[PDB]
Amino acid sequence: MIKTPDEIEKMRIAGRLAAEVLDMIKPHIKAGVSTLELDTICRNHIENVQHAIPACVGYFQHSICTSVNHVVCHGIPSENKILKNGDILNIDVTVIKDGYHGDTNMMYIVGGETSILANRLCKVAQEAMYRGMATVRDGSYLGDIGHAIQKYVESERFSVVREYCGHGIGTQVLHYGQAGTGMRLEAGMTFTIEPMVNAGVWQTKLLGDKWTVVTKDHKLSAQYEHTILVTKTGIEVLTARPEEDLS
Ligand code: NA
Repeated sequence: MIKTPDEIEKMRIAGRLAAEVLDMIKPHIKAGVSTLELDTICRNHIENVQHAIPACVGYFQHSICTSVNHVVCHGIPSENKILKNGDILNIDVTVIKDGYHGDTNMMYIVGGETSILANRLCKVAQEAMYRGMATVRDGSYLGDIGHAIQKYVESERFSVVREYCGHGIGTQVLHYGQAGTGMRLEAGMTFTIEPMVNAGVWQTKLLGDKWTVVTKDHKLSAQYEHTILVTKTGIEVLTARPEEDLS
C-alpha cells in the first residue's frame, strides 16, 4: 500500500487542486445562493480552469456534495436548497488529475455567524480531525486515529458517527477502536481522515433517495476531511489550505 514517488507527486497536485476548490468557493457562499449554484461553480472550476476531472465522471450527477445542518454527508446540490444566514454547510470534493485524486471537505458558516452550539460543533469537528492526524507517522497504528478522535469528541460532549473516520486513498475503511489496533502505518501510505461529529445522538439514517445521510435526531452534524501522506516523521497534508493553521 506504499505509493511510489511518481504516485505521490500526482497526489500532491490533485490534493492541491481539491484544496483550491474549497478556498475559491468561499466568496460565493452567502444567504440566497442555492447549493446547485455552488455545484456549477465548482464543476466549471475543476473541469475548465484546473483542467481536471470531478468525481461525477470517476469511480453521480454532481461535482460536489453540499451537506447542510442536520445532513451528515452526501447532500445533493439542488436549485431548491437555498442557504440562509446561520446555516452550516459542508462542501465535499474529490478532484481527479492524471489517474490520482485528492479528497477534502470543510465547513462554512453562512453569513459568518451562527449559534453558540453550531460554532462549537464546527470547531470541535475540525480539531477532532487534527487530533487524529496528529497520531500519524511511520510506525503508528491505524487505530490510534479513531481513538484520538473519539476520545476528544466525547470529551467535548458531542458524538462521533460510527460508520468510519477515514479511508485508504489511491486508485480500507478506518473504524473507531482501541489505540494500537489495526494496520501499522508506513511512510508512503495515503488515506483520508474525515470524522463526522453530531450534536446529538451518534445514529444516522439514510433518506428515501438512498443517498443523503442525516442525523437520526435531526440535530446538527459537522465534518472536515484531509488527504494525508504518511512520512518517516509525521504527515504531509496533501489537501492543506494555505491560510489553514496547522500550527
Ligand atoms: Na451537517
